[PDB]
Amino acid sequence: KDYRKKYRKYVRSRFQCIEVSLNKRYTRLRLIKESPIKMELLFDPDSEPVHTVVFQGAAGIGKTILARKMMLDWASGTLYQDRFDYLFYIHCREVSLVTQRSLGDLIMSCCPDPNPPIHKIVRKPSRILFLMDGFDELQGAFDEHIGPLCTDWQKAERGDILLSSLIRKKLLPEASLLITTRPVALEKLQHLLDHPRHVEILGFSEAKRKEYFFKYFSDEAQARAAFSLIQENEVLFTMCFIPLVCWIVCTGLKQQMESGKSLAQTSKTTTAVYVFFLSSLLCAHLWGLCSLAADGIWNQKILFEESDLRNHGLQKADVSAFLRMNLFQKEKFYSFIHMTFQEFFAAMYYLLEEPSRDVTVLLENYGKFEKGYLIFVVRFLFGLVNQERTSYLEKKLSCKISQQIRLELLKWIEVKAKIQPSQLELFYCLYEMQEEDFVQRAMDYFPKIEINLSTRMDHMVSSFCIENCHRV
Ligand SMILES: Cc1ccc(C(F)(F)F)cc1Nc1nc(C(=O)NS(=O)(=O)N2CCCOCC2)co1
Ligand SMILES: Nc1ncnc2c1ncn2[C@@H]1O[C@H](COP(=O)(O)OP(=O)(O)O)[C@@H](O)[C@H]1O
Ligand SMILES: [Mg+2]
Repeated sequence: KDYRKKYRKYVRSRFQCIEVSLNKRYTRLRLIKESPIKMELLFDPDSEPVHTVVFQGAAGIGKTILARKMMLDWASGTLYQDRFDYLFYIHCREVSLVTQRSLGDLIMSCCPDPNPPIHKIVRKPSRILFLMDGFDELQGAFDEHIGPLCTDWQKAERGDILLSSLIRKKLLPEASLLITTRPVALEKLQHLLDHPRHVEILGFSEAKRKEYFFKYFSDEAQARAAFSLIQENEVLFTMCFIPLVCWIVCTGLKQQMESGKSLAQTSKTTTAVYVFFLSSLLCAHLWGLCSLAADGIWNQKILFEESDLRNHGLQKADVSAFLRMNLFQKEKFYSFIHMTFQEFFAAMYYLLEEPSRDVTVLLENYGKFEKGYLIFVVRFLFGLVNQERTSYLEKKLSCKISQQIRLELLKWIEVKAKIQPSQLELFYCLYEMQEEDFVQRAMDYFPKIEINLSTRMDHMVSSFCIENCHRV
């Protein structure tokens, strides 16, 4: 315990906030097993012991916020006090898959001091819980054929071999492991898991959506009026089960209240919501952000060093302006406030009017772990090429380029309609487009409707597309 106390102290300092006190704005999330699940009992059997737990969650659903909340509660003695002597937080986006490294090196880097008692930490592996946050955010490729597997926590291995050996339970077999990932990445992960317990993060319930708006707005009057807009807008109310969406919408309505204009948000698509957020912050640095984003996705870079920023014309003062308006975050290293914003600007890179800009090359890499699957680049590309879309940002886009891309997207649907993209995913893309002329032609390529629904947003998106089928 001599060093455990020093470590828990360091954990309560880093994970005190979400970077805003974590306990202040944290709002209970909904978890379901494989029924409601309780944190303390997460590693209890039914049977063999449960060493691996997998958290499936949508982008922005709150995987990282929940991992940080667990670090904090445990460090405070509220959670797993009797179970684990150590929790180590592994931020997958920082772990190179190429650099040779030892599990000891990895543990030591989670520690505050340079010379920790690593050999003591490892004496009781069953008392360790590894928290891998954002498996999908590993940069580069990653497949089940990796090998050979390592059984020595001191031996240095390529990052991919290291993580594979850890996930397969070859390294420290009886240590516990908690992985958070987006569902799409389970294609790769599933073949390594050993008797996993799968949990699903569902986000905010209707009552928790209200709670968030009230925790966000110090003034109750603002909270209740901001939430009234949501209640009135079927699409936003439904979409606000994603906590990230709650934060985007709340931050936007905040500006309107500072401007004094009567509150009103009429967004109908995710693209509309993300455009409503950026416009509220307002044009000179527009090209720079899209270049950086497109480069980051193509070359697998989430974290951007100052050399990359100056490389794309973003001077140090320009970056300080993004931090002020909460469009950038520093973590030396800079990154986008969320990966979805990096895909949004990457999509816009193909539509700006004066990395390759040939959309056909982009679509060839769709759904590949190596590039990050490109799920939201395509969704945002469908919504941005929408002719009906109008805004100060629409003028920066090229009508000619939008037309060429609109035509290629349609050829793309025709092939896929006759693996990823599923039919439901294409419904999300078509829902972003909205244009009935486009959607009606696209919907005719499908021989049959074949979908599986889980959420209200699934129902809404698929109802919109079914209604736009031809009727004899
Ligand atoms: C940020 C956001 C805004 C608005 C909406 C809403 F409008 F929809 F509410 C949803 C989200 N979040 C989100 N995350 C994923 C996500 O990560 N999906 S995925 O990659 O796992 N996938 C499912 C597995 C099969 O492949 C298809 C792709 C999809 O949507
Ligand atoms: N439980 C929560 N309470 C309050 N805000 C949340 C919560 N979960 C997510 N958020 C919001 O989402 C953002 C980060 O989401 P994140 O945890 O990174 O989701 P993911 O890791 O699944 O993308 C934060 O800025 C925060 O405002
Ligand atoms: Mg995350």
